[PDB]
Amino acid sequence: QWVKDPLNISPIAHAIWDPQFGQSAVEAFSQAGANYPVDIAYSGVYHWWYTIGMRTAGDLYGGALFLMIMAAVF
Amino acid sequence: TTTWIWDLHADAHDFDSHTSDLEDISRKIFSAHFGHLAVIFIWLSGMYFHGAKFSNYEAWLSNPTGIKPSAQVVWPIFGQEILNGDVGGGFHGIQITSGLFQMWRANGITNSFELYCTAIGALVMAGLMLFAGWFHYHKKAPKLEWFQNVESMMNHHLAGLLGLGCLGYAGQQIHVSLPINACLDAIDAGKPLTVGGKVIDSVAAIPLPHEWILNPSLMTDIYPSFAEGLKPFFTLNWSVYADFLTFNGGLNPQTGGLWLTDTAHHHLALAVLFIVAGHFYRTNWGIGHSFKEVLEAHKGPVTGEGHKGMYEIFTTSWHCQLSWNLAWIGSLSILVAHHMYSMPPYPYIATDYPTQLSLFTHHMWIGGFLIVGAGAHAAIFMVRDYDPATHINNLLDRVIRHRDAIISHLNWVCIFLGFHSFGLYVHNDTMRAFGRPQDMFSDTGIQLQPVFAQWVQNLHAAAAGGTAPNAAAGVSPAFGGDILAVVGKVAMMPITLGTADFLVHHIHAFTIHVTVLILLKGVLFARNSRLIPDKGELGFRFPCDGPGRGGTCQVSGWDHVFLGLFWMYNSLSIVIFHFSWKMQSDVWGSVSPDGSVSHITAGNFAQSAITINGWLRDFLWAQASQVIGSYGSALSAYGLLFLGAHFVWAFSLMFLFSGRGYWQELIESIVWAHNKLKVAPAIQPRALSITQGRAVGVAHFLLGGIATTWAFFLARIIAVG
Amino acid sequence: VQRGSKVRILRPESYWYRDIGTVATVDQSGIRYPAIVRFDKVNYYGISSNNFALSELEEVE
Amino acid sequence: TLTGKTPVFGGSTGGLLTRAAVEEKYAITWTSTKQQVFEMPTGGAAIMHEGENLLYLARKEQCLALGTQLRSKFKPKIEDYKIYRIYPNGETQYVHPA
Amino acid sequence: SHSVKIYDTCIGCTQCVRACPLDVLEMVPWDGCKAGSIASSPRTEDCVGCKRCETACPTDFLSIRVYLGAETTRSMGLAY
Amino acid sequence: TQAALYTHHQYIAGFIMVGAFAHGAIFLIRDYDPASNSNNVLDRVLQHKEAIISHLSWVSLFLGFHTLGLYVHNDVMVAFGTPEKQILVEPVFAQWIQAAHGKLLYGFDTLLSNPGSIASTAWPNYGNVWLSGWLDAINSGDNSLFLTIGPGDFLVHHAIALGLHTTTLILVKGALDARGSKLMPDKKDFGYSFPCDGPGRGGTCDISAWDAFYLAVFWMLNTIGWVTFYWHWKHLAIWQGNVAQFNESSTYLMGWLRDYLWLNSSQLINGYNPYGMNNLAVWAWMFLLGHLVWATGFMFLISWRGYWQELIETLVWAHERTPLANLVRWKDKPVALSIVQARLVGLAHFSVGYIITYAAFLIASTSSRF
Ligand code: CLA
Ligand code: CLA
Ligand code: CLA
Ligand code: CLA
Ligand SMILES: CC1=C(/C=C/C(C)=C/C=C/C(C)=C/C=C/C=C(C)/C=C/C=C(C)/C=C/C2=C(C)CCCC2(C)C)C(C)(C)CCC1
Ligand SMILES: CCCCCCCCCCCCO[C@@H]1O[C@H](CO)[C@@H](O[C@H]2O[C@H](CO)[C@@H](O)[C@H](O)[C@H]2O)[C@H](O)[C@H]1O
Ligand SMILES: CC1=C(C/C=C(\C)CCC[C@H](C)CCC[C@H](C)CCCC(C)C)C(=O)c2ccccc2C1=O
Ligand code: SF4
Ligand code: SF4
Ligand code: SF4
Repeated sequence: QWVKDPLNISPIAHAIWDPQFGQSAVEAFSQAGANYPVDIAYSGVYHWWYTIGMRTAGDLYGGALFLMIMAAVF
Repeated sequence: TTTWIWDLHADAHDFDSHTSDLEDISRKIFSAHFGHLAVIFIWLSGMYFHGAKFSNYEAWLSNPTGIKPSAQVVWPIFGQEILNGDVGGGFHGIQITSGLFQMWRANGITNSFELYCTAIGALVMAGLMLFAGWFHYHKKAPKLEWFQNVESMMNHHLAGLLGLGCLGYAGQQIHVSLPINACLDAIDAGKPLTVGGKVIDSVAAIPLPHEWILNPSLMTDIYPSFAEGLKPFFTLNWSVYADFLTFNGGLNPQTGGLWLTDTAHHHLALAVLFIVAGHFYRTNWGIGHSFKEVLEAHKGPVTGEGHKGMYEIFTTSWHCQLSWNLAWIGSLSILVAHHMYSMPPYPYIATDYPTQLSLFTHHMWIGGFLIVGAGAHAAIFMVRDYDPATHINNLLDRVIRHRDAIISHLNWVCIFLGFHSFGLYVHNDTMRAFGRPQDMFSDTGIQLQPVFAQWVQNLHAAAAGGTAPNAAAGVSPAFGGDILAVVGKVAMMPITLGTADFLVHHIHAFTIHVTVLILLKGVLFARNSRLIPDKGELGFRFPCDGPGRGGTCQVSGWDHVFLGLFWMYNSLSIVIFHFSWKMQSDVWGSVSPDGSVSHITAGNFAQSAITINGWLRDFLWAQASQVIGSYGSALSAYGLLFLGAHFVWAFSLMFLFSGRGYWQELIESIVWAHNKLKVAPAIQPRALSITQGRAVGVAHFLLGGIATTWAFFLARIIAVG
Repeated sequence: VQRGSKVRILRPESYWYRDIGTVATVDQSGIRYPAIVRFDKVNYYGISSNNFALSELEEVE
Repeated sequence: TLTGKTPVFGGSTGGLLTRAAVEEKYAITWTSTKQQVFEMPTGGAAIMHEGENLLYLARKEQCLALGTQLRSKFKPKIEDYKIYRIYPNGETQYVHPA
Repeated sequence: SHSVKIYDTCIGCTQCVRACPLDVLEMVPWDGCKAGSIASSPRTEDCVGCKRCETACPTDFLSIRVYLGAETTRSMGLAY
Repeated sequence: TQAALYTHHQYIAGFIMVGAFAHGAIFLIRDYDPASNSNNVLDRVLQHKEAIISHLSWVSLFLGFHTLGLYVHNDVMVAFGTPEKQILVEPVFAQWIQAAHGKLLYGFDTLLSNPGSIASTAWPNYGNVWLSGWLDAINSGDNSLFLTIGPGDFLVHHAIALGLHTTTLILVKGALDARGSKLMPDKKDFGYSFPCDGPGRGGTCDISAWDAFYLAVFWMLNTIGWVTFYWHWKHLAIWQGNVAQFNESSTYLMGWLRDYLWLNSSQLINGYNPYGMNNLAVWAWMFLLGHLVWATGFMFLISWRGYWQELIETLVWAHERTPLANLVRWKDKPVALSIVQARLVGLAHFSVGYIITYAAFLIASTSSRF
């Protein structure tokens, strides 16, 4: 959803799982067009992976699996 | 070397390190005490001379509720004449917060000539103090048995300095200040100006106070029992005097201050109590109690030999007396702060919010500094004047023998108090950030009501007519009652105690107990410990005993005073922050004609002072807008001093975080560049010593930290109050 | 050498490295450091007198 | 193995700990000509006796600090103090003056 | 334990032996200086590392040097 | 994201730069051979080491006396109500470099802003294909490519030069005195990291080369602090459409306190309040956590060891004398932290509290309005 509109969609870093949240903190962190609590990414990995050609979550998933076997190689 | 330059100023007033014998120090101490009284009299003369020549005091006397007290005028140089702000009365100067004006009006002073002769009169008691310290030292010095005559000193200071001062001020109150203030409270109101020819109409039309003395007919139209004279005093038919000696018991609704007829009966009842107390001690005329005999009588089963040795050290050690007298003057100066905000004793001082905040804060800081000095000179006593033969199985011997029980229990109660006071604040920060306000410690969540303090408040609000029957009102409106308002502003209202007051009171209990822990560990371990068995041989003030035994940095009694000064600073910063927020949120503010109080920060203490975020946002961020926005105005000196004190506090961290072995080696590369060329000195430059670098570091930390709060408090309360 | 000559010191651990000093006394006993040299300025703990071997020393005076 | 009177002392909290029972101990013996008052190295005043004295302390530094007090703080001076290191088996090694 | 080293520049002034609060040091006849005595360190296993000996040494640089080594119960100054 | 990425890589570069000097000093103690390296370039920098350190000391003192003096003078002018008496030096050398790279705002018209200069035409080959795209981007007033700089940018570059030179001065003097000085001539015998050499010879607290690492991390964090404060405030002024607020307030230090620190704290510290919370509540909570960690470091830096060792001795006594708890015995004897360790622990709390305070403030002040 971010590559369709990179100017007004905020990137998502990961989901939040904090059982100590109250219910108004769940709604306060359910942001960036998500219905679960998220962190807005500020590392720039969306802008970097979009420029170098990745477009789908399946693109990043095969990249994630490849760095795991590469780490197992090292 | 340059080390001797600082040791000359550091070893200046350490008189018992100059000379051994006890009688010659006592003459230097007695003479220097005259020299300090003269320094006070020169300072006190400057407050009256600047009160008489550089102020708006009579203009303030005409309009006390709408003119700001000012007594400093700034010369027009460099653009700095902008600090002469318009304080009202056609006067351009610096608004003062010392409360000199409200004290002089309670003294019956009405014009600038009575302030001028008091300035000159203080200036000649400065010279007579400087003569009496020269006469009693350089010519005719006293002797040690006169110095050690503590039964006569306690008689002559109870019935004397305290008795004849409380009685002599009751004479000044009844014959001089009670008429003029009953006169000034009439001219302040529209009616009645009762009565006479002259009736009275001007402030200058009030008679000069020797005419109340010369003419007893002037004294009788206000207080009718002055025609009865001095005669029912000697018959003990005393209820006829209930016109200028009242027990009204509260605040005057006209001025906001204490009833000046109550203060005259206060100083009179203490004069009898002090003079009766001054006939307690046995002297040349046979009868009385003796210090030593009443000390050895109190000797019970739990406590060994009891109070043996207590007479010997309190008559042979100047440091034992100085440590104990600093503990009580500092504790009194703190008690002065609590009793002067809540029972405001001067006319139009209670609605002068820049004065009430400044006087609480000043006497808090003086009290905390002197209590730290009590622990300093108690540790000096243990190093220098403590004697093992004086203390065998007495109270001083037995506290040393269970000092590991005392310190480790004080250690535990400090960790308990820090967890169960500060941890409640960060529990509240976390619950509020979580969106769980029902899980907070608050008045609307999990309540921590101060029920013992609320019960004591109920007894003091139901005292008038009950357990104090002959008193009209309660002792202060702060304990309960209705809102007392001078012209537009609250003087004093009930100060409610909820969950936010429970939390901050246990913060105060925590930060005082840690300061006690640092200073009591410094006293009980000054001579030796399990780490340093000969610590008393190394002195009171030494940096360490080397990097061995793991490292023994800051083991001395001096270094516990050094660490105790930071924790005193931490303790009293929260005390004056508690005062400044609670008064602005729940007490001070403007009164409507309908009778509802609009407080300065609008009641936000109960819901914001329970988190650290609320103290940061609603107290520290919100109220600092007056000091950072003051540039280009009359309060711009507070804006510059806010930044300059931030600088000095940060500058201290260079000394506190570093050590001199770095700085001595950097100076080696500087003296090479000085020897390579030119002027390089003969007095060879050194880094500061380890102790001095700690002393320099704690001095700039305390100066930069306190002056930051000073510029923040004064710029806030002058603009908004 | 002769008592009273000005003396330059050429060892690194000394405070008075390449400093000019005044000799107080010399003894012919056979000890490792026979030359008492006084100095105009104190070291880091106030000595101004250190014994030196003449195998370490330079003089111009 | 060592004789001497224990000084008159009510006890304190600064004395021996578990280390004295399981690792190592120290004793200082000295002979005095007067029944006088001395300061304990662990804090507090005690009464030394005429004749042989015996005091058990935790560290060697506490014993040597007492011996420095026995030298410099009394008229006449007390030089004859002996310091022993006591092991838990009972072996008592004379360590000062070595 | 700590390492206490006495160097050949010792003048035999015995001030380091008087300064030691743990009785680590003693004087040995040496005939390598005018005093004929040199400092020695037999009981270095009792040395705490306080460096009071180095403070008392009047030679420039110090004839006695303390090297803080492996920590024991004795060298850490522990009464427990 | 642009604010976070700059501050991330500048603080990491500051930590890496200080560690370059740290291991340069460890080399001089452990691995350096004055027999092999005999009168080479590395032997020679140690021989005039009092000239390098004293010249770093003069540049640090010259910059600090005149950068702070210019800021305080401007502060007194604005506070007295006369903001035209303040000293505003234009950075004419770096404006000339911008004009020399193709910026037309200052009107110097040298090479690459001169259309007929030798460097712009690239005469014998004319292979200047980049030049049209470069001058299009450098004259667009909407990117961060060679921003307009004024008198507020002059003073803060000289504050940065002060921080670069002082941090180098601590690190160089730590490296060059690592083998010895006059206070401690045999310093290489004691290693890279040791507490002190005792209170003798005047006192030798923080004499090791590790201790000059320790002091320089403070000056590094202050330097990257001044760098990233200036980057953030200049960019926050541009992004808010008010570049004049930086140009008016950055010449005196109250403008930095009020219009940058105080003004942009508003949405951060309202991440939770008595009326509720929003998504900035995690940054508000981290902001206060960073103030707490930073201040906890002051305890390890100001209070030193022998206070704490004597305090732990009463706690060891209390455990052994407490029934039901003296059944539980420690394996390791509780002692206070060492002299070196609490300098490290105090620096670690100071540094962690430094980073996460600013990171919470940088992200929450930028993402609240953007
Ligand atoms: C009745 C009060 C009283 C008296 C008579 C004394 C007297 C003494 N004190 Mg004590 N003491 C006191 C209160 C008092 N003190 C308090 C309140 C504290 C806590 C701070 C202490 C803590 C203390 C310590 C830790 C020590 C003493 C020592 C001494 C002795 C030597 C002082 C000296 O020569 O320094 C000379 C005076 C100075 C060097 C003045 C320095 C003032 C500094 C720089 C702060 C100035 C700030 C100033 C107010 C702000 C203006 C800033 C502006 C100028 C820019 C002397 C017996 C020393 C001692 O050895 O006793 C045997 C010692 O080590 N005192
Ligand atoms: C209980 C003690 C006490 C109290 C509460 C007061 C209260 C007052 N005094 Mg008074 N006075 C007193 C004793 C006291 N006085 C003494 C000991 C002297 C010096 C001899 C004076 C000399 C004096 C002068 C010259 C003036 C005042 C003024 C005032 C009024 C305002 C300033 C003030 O002092 O704040 C309140 C002070 C405190 C809360 C601290 C009390 C400090 C004393 C030393 C404690 C005494 C110990 C205690 C009584 C012993 C316990 C006895 C027994 C029950 C065990 C206020 C009503 C001023 C005024 O304008 O009146 C309207 C004024 O100009 N007083
Ligand atoms: C904000 C900074 C800070 C903090 C947190 C501390 C904390 C402490 N100081 Mg220190 N101190 C400080 C600044 C600080 N100080 C500075 C700047 C100096 C230099 C002068 C000192 C010098 C000093 C001295 C001289 C002494 C202390 C003592 C203490 C302890 C007091 C006892 C207590 O309340 O335990 C409870 C602990 C706290 C209240 C800290 C907050 C803990 C929170 C609420 C708990 C949350 C974490 C929890 C355990 C969950 C685990 C998290 C994770 C590990 C999973 C406490 C640990 C004293 C002491 O040791 O007395 C026993 C003592 O004598 N300090
Ligand atoms: C804001 C706090 C602060 C300030 C102002 C300083 C300032 C300085 N540091 Mg320090 N430093 C600090 C915090 C601070 N440090 C901290 C927290 C640490 C970690 C412990 C260090 C660790 C450190 C190291 C390791 C070194 C420095 C050095 C320096 C000097 C750098 C040279 C320079 O810029 O000269 C300009 C001078 C200034 C900026 C200070 C003067 C301020 C004004 C001009 C004084 C005006 C006089 C004043 C009005 C008179 C007083 C009034 C009255 C009481 C008499 C400078 C004095 C270095 C050094 O000394 O090299 C030569 C050095 O090597 N610092
Ligand atoms: C202490 C020590 C050490 C360390 C060192 C270090 C750490 C240093 C660093 C240093 C550094 C870190 C340096 C840097 C430098 C840089 C530079 C110097 C650069 C250059 C540049 C240039 C020259 C450029 C120019 C240009 C421009 C600007 C534009 C374009 C064109 C050109 C390219 C021309 C060691 C290891 C040896 C060891 C021993 C001791
Ligand atoms: C150094 C001081 C020592 C501080 C020690 C602090 C320990 C922790 C405090 C909790 C102990 C008392 O806590 C007590 O609990 C009850 C039950 O939640 C609170 O009750 C509160 O929450 C309950 C939820 O069920 C509500 O129904 C109730 O209306 C509300 O008042 C009390 O207001 C509080 O007084
Ligand atoms: C900075 C610093 C120094 C260096 C500071 C020093 C050496 C103080 C010296 C500064 C003064 C102001 C130098 C002034 C010299 C003359 C008095 C000036 C003569 C001219 C007058 C007329 C003004 C230490 O010595 C030190 C020691 C221990 C722990 C921390 C530190 C520490 O942090
Ligand atoms: S080592 Fe130093 S103190 Fe000891 S005998 Fe030699 S010179 Fe004297
Ligand atoms: S370091 Fe301390 S214990 Fe060790 S020899 Fe020196 S003085 Fe004795
Ligand atoms: S660091 Fe300083 S105070 Fe601590 S033991 Fe070493 S010399 Fe002493």
